[PDB]
Amino acid sequence: WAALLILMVIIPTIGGNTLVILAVSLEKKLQYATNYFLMSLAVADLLVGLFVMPIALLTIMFEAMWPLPLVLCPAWLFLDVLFSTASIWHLCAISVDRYIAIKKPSRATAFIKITVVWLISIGIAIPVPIKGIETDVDNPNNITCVLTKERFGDFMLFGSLAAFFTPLAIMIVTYFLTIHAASKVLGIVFFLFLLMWCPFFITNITLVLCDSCNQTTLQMLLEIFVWIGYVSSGVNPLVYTLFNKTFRDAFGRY
Ligand SMILES: CCN(CC)C(=O)[C@@H]1C=C2c3cccc4[nH]cc(c34)C[C@H]2N(C)C1
Ligand SMILES: *[C@@H]1O[C@H](CO)[C@@H](O)[C@H](O)[C@H]1NC(C)=O
Repeated sequence: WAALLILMVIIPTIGGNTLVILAVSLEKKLQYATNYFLMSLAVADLLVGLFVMPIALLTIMFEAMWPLPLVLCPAWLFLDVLFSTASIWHLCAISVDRYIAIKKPSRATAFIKITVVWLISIGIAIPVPIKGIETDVDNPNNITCVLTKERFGDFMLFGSLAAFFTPLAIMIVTYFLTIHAASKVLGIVFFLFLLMWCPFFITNITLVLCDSCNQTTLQMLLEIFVWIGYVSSGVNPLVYTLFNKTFRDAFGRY
């Protein structure tokens, strides 16, 4: 069925990230500090594909029924917010980097940047576990693990504003600023991949701010769009790494 095709699309997500990290770790001619930041995208996307996606596939297979203990329901959601957000902000840093380069003419700076990005992601993700889910029964086989509008109403709005629209505005500004000052074929196409997450957040804000909209109608659209988001997140690092020819030569070696 569709599950086989979905699994055949998940396998590349694990494959590409491990290929990228193997390319970085194996060779020494690609050891410049800017690749250390790409390592963060590689590991984040690898973790997403390894953990989040299979749970979603089983949630599709077993109809809205949790196949795991109750305690795991919040934690999974926490991870679903921790890694995905961590991806998006990373892209923003790349834009900033290019800006600095355009106005330019060490390892510590890269480590500081990575740490700051990850702390921002943790801060955004940490509201979820502390305020847990609410259910009428204690049996995991009778419940559905979905964030509700009533329990999380302000969190969804502010998390969508912080995680998506702020970095989006930052890059929209920095692109024009760079143009008012290799850089074109890459940035234009590598930032349009972000667009593939916009429909999820637009629909989420619509659900937050509409009191006369059919919730059931919007829920199916959200479920459809979330998978497109995962596809974009998984495909971005391979698309980036294939641009260089040294990476293409290295990949075939092992
Ligand atoms: C289809 C249902 N699911 C999965 C259970 C979601 O809607 C997830 C909810 C997310 C979410 C909500 C609210 C704020 C947010 N910031 C960052 C994310 C986020 C990530 C985002 N993940 C990717 C999908
Ligand atoms: C609730 O879980 C029990 C498990 O014993 C199952 O038999 C029952 O059909 C479930 N109720 C539903 C799915 O409405």
